[PDB]
Amino acid sequence: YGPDQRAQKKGDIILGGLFPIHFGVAAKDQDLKSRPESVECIRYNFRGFRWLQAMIFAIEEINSSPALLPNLTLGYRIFDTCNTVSKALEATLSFVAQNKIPSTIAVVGATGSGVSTAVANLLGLFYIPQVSYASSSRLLSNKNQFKSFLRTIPNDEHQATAMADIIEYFRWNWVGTIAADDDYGRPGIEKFREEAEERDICIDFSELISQYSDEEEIQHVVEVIQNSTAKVIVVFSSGPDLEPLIKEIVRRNITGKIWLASEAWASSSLIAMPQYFHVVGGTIGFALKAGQIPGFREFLKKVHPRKSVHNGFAKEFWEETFNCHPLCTGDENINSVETPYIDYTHLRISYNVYLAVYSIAHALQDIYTCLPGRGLFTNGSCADIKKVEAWQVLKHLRHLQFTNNMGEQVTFDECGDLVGNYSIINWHLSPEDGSIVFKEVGYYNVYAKKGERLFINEEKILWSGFSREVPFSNCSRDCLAGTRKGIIEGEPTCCFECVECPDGEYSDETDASACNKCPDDFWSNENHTSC
Amino acid sequence: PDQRAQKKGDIILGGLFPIHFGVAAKDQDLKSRPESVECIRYNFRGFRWLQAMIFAIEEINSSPALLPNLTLGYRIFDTCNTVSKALEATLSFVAQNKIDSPSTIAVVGATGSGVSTAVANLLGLFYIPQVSYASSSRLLSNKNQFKSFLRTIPNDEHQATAMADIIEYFRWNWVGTIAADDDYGRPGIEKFREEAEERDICIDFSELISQYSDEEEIQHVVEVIQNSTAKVIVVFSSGPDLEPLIKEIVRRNITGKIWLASEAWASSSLIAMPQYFHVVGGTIGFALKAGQIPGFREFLKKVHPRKSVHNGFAKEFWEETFNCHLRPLCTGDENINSVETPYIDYTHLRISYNVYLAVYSIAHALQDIYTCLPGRGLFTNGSCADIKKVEAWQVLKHLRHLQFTNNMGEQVTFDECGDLVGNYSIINWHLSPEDGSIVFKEVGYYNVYAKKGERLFINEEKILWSGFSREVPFSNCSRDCLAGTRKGIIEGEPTCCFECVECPDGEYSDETDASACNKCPDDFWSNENHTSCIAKE
Ligand SMILES: N[C@@H](Cc1c[nH]c2ccccc12)C(=O)O
Ligand SMILES: N[C@@H](Cc1c[nH]c2ccccc12)C(=O)O
Ligand SMILES: *[C@@H]1O[C@H](CO)[C@@H](O)[C@H](O)[C@H]1NC(C)=O
Ligand SMILES: *[C@@H]1O[C@H](CO)[C@@H](O)[C@H](O)[C@H]1NC(C)=O
Ligand SMILES: *[C@@H]1O[C@H](CO)[C@@H](O)[C@H](O)[C@H]1NC(C)=O
Ligand SMILES: *[C@@H]1O[C@H](CO)[C@@H](O)[C@H](O)[C@H]1NC(C)=O
Ligand SMILES: *[C@@H]1O[C@H](CO)[C@@H](O)[C@H](O)[C@H]1NC(C)=O
Ligand SMILES: [Ca+2]
Ligand SMILES: [Ca+2]
Ligand SMILES: [Ca+2]
Ligand SMILES: [Ca+2]
Ligand SMILES: [Ca+2]
Ligand SMILES: [Ca+2]
Ligand SMILES: [Ca+2]
Ligand SMILES: [Ca+2]
Repeated sequence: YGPDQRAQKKGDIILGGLFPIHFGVAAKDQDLKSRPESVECIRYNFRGFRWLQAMIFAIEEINSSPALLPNLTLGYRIFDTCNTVSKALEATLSFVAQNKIPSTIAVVGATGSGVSTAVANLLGLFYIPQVSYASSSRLLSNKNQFKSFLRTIPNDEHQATAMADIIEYFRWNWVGTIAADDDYGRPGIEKFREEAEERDICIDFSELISQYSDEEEIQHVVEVIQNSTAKVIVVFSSGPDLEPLIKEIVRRNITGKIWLASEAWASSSLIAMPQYFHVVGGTIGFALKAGQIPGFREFLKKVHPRKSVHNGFAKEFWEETFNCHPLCTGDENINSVETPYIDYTHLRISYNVYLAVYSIAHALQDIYTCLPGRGLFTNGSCADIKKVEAWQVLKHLRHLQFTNNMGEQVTFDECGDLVGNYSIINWHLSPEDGSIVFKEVGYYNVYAKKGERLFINEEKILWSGFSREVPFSNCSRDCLAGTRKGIIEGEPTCCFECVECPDGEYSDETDASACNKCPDDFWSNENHTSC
Repeated sequence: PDQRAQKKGDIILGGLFPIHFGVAAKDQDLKSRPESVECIRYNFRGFRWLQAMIFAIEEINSSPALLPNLTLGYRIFDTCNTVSKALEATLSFVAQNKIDSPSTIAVVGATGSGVSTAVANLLGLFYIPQVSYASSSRLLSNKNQFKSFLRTIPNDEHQATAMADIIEYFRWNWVGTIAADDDYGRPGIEKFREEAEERDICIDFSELISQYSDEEEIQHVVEVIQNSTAKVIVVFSSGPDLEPLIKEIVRRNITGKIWLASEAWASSSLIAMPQYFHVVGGTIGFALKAGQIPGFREFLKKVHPRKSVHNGFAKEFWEETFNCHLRPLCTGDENINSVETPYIDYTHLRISYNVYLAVYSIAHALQDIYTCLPGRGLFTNGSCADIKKVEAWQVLKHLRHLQFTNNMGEQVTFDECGDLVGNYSIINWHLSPEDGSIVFKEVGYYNVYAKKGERLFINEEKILWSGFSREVPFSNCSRDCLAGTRKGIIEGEPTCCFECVECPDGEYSDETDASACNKCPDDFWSNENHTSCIAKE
């Protein structure tokens, strides 16, 4: 059978699903004293449950549309990954059960690049297409490695360049970098490192973090941050991988810092806590272009613990949202409790889930509506939808082109990626609410020419959550007239000494490389300003 | 899989080896149902490592000292240096366990860190211990991720520091970096990057490569190398991942470069080719601690396709050695000594020794299973493991707490991260005068047990730079500032890149590579060359 907690529904064609319904697994690192029992998943993820719902909603919406996959039913087998490779693989082994009892023709998921890579290695083997709604690592664009992998989220390459463009914009040359020690944080900071050095930005420190980092490991990173004159900190990490570090920085009230948030934690409920505002206030981050899902918000509200014969996560959702089953009536209202399930402004990753399901639906439709000699298969033959195999769906998904329910053109490139713009958000505090509000202060247009991609409105930004002045984050303060830039041995190029000009020489303008000799008739003034 | 090395036993040890260097590099049309991909370049060294697992298993079996009561059986598969082929095989090892959604109690392998990580994710799930003889990535030290992973090869962390120590030694400040775009090359160069920056070494370029890189992808890297003033190139890659790049550099006869070889390619048959010597000559690389396995070289010669019934790779080995079929045909009367392949053409057993050591680690862990009596145990209430009903997780707790004495009388133990420390030998790529083949001369050593700064030993006299010159090459961004001049900033370029600005009148510079010029005392004035001061002004 496979895992106990699941969202299952029978159909003619089955779509697998992988969602982080829980943030992690139990802190039980067994001594292996006895036979190891299955680990239990711990922190409930309401946002993750909302994404699971977007898959079901889309599946039901397709099932109701008679012209899309006519006289056919889309079924599903959705599992909880708990943001862990092991739990995800347990589930993936169930999807591939038949391949070496209904077949899984395609899989939606996973979230974390580390989890999606592990799933892709196993699915790729059986040519089952995988459509991830959130895994953005550049490593997943390698089609020699990931033969059946596609995604409805852009690759992080431009996001890391956008970081370096923002730094170049506000004219900062002294930054620090923090990355989650996974297939997401590591390639993201590496691309950023490359782009910052192109734009002559010096990186003072480059540290690694994880959700399972020691008190010792966290201490070292906090010390590195404190012992650094760099105020700009670039962070390529997820919420769970960053939470241990942020908790400690909040505890020590380290307030100077101006955080540059990667898309994974820029909208994380684990970091966007009002208690952390003294530390995380005025964070500049990335958000994906938001999409529209009409009727979805209504569908979310219809969730009932008893009703969901199909959704086995509906009981646990009810229990966590109402500190329930104390006991539940079942007649409880979901508008009353404030959880990220309904407490959202824009559907971004949820939209990517919706878009992922529709990509598979449209790929299956192209097989179905195929005309004798216009097929993608041998001699121009068409596949039989009644006898459809996963590899056939993959062939179609590879260079799929379809029109969005918003009327927009959706296409996957040669690396199975979607290209998308980014919205730039700033972490403000709502005066009335008291909660962290994500104000859209700019955008990053990836279609624009290099140097014309970034748009920022400085006026909408609240530095450190309060300040209205762009902070200083250069290694050394600029050399004034009468002085020249001097090298500091062991320190990088944008760390300089301001050496006073020698007698007979002058420094007319600010940040001079050397002083100019006065013409033979004249001599330097009292402080070498000019002669 | 069809092609395997199987033998029944009481306890089965899984095996993963790169019998082939890669798979048919082709985009599946997907016009037709995808068939099993074809593995392509035969790996004789890989086959010799597979043999070290069988030899060790047979040596344990014959010997009464170890498990006289039990027979060690095996199920060995070819990975073809690919995640997919390795996972196909791993799915077979876990076949019995998988039913919850013939037991394999432990697995030997794989080689590539990318392959071992994929295998580890699947094995770790079922707590089947995995002992890799060659996967050296630091990423595999993470015990939250890799619960059942252990290795008989050290972690690359000190190897990358050793690179930076060698560069610091020869006083070079301008280098380039090349890494295989995998879980091996990437963390190795990243650690090197940290260490080089701590020793004030500037990296001009940082490029990525792969065995499946485009003609365009390779061309970009060769252009980057050519357009760079850096002569020292640090390469963290395997032979297969580096071969496409080296082939092109040889084709363009780019000879200036001085290569710093990662342990994976420092002894690679694919790179250590005599037609590449103009390019790869005088390469400074790393080799692990060697080992001798008595009777192994005679065991290697005993291979026949009809006789070796258990080894299904013998047929293909035979065919690729004598260039025959089982285009001319093979005779069961062919002699092994006649054909010269890397199977017998080896000098030291290093990775082969790690395979031998990996099998013995599992053997000694199982041996500690019988010797157990209630009280001497680690389980339940001091409980022990029933060697007749042994489960893989039981072998794993024993392997974690494993301490045993080696074939060379050395203590073998695993870290809390399943690692084992080891020193490195530093080799140099020389040419045999008579033979014309690439000889690996041991020019130094790296002692990991020594204090920081005292770990490296090198004999410059034994090194032949570029394969010929005895002069340590220049590889700094800018030539040193002589007396009379001071160091000046270059706005775009890093700190290693400086201008040598002439001292002003009334000032001088006593020393080479000065930050600023010193003012002469009032009685004196600047020298003709600004190197000192002369009296009367
Ligand atoms: N992009 C991240 C994961 C991620 C992106 N956005 C998110 C929002 C919430 C949770 C996780 C994410 C990765 O591929 O690893
Ligand atoms: N250490 C490399 C593989 C490797 C080391 N030595 C080798 C010799 C031959 C072939 C491969 C190797 C890795 O972890 O990926
Ligand atoms: C439509 O579906 C029903 C139920 O699955 C089936 O009985 C009928 O034969 C199908 N029609 C076609 C055209 O296949
Ligand atoms: C910081 O450095 C950049 C580049 O050197 C420069 O343009 C900027 O003006 C400096 N910052 C200040 C404080 O002026
Ligand atoms: C944190 O520091 C800031 C500035 O020093 C200050 O405004 C704030 O009140 C401090 N927080 C606490 C815990 O008082
Ligand atoms: C990206 O933004 C630009 C301008 O803001 C727009 O022209 C483009 O349509 C947007 N992205 C997409 C999905 O095309
Ligand atoms: C090169 O490298 C360092 C500077 O970082 C220095 O010790 C050495 O003397 C330099 N000079 C030359 C010409 O090698
Ligand atoms: Ca329908
Ligand atoms: Ca997930
Ligand atoms: Ca620069
Ligand atoms: Ca979150
Ligand atoms: Ca330095
Ligand atoms: Ca025996
Ligand atoms: Ca291998
Ligand atoms: Ca090799």
